[PDB]
Amino acid sequence: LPMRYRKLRVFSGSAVPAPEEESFEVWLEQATEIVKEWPVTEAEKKRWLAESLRGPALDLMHIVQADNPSISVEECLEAFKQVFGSLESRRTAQVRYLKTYQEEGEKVSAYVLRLETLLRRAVEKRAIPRRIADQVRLEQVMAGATLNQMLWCRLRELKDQGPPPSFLELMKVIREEEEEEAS
Amino acid sequence: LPMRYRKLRVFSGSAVPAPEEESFEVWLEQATEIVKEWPVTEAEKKRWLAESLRGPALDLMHIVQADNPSISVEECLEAFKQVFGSLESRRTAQVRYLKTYQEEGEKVSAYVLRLETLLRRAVEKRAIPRRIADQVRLEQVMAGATLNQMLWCRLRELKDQGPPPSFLELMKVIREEEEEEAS
Repeated sequence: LPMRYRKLRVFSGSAVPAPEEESFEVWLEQATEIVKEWPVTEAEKKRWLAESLRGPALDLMHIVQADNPSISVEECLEAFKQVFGSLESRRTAQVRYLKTYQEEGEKVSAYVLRLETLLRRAVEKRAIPRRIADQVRLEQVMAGATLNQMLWCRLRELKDQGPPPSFLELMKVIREEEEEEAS
Repeated sequence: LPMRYRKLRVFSGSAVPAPEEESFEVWLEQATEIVKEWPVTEAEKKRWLAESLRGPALDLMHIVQADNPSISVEECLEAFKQVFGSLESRRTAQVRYLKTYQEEGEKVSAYVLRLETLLRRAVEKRAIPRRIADQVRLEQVMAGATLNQMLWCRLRELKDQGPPPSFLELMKVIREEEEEEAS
């Protein structure tokens, strides 16, 4: 049998959130689900929507409704996106990707996962053409990582051995090299 | 009457040249002229070509000829390009442009000229699409320059007033703002 009901994800909109809160992009997934999918009455949608909000973000929702009583939940979410959503230039998406380097004590397979989230944003905002993202991924790994020289021998084969690797192919080759023998 | 004959441009190939020498890209203009245009005999071409070389660069020319006596001047310049020419990735052209900021005591019209040489290299090497170079120029000037706020008011009109400006249009608007009144 399906286990315990799952708690709502949550969001404050604060300049420094609590470590249990989500990104706006993820709270907006839960909110889009509640709006589009749930078989529920409007005031019960609105009480489930309201129950997820904290911080400053809870405080906007009342102001917007009082000034327009005809507001649907589909319209109220459009006001919520303007105040708490995100604005970022093409140049900022591009510069924020290319500046990313491996940290102290971070593993190479941890770095290559962290770096892949930034490459998707830069391809959405048309900063990088989708035609060349697999070449741009390999060039940035060899630029930013602290590769051991047996790993260096393999990545230099992938650079030359036909087309550039996919994400899961590159991630496999890295994992085979990360393992150490005990003493 | 046309004035005194003009001295040959010159090139050493050294890791630090004398301040009178040119870039390889400019010595190669003079060499391409001598090869393609001058109405001269081969050994006299080769003595004019040789007379322009110094440093290490003078020393290669003999080695290459001894190993292949059939070598034309058109073929000998192809060997010269391999040893002294330039190699640069797409990613290095892009990163070397976007990192460029105004210096201590440099004027804004001096900065916008210095920055335009780097934008041409990045469009040759296909790092930046030629379709968008006029937008990319204005975004980098507002990022890198130390604009006074009356200049800031005008560049923010150009950003919104239809298409982005050309090089000489932007250079005119900057020059009108740089001038000061005496006391």
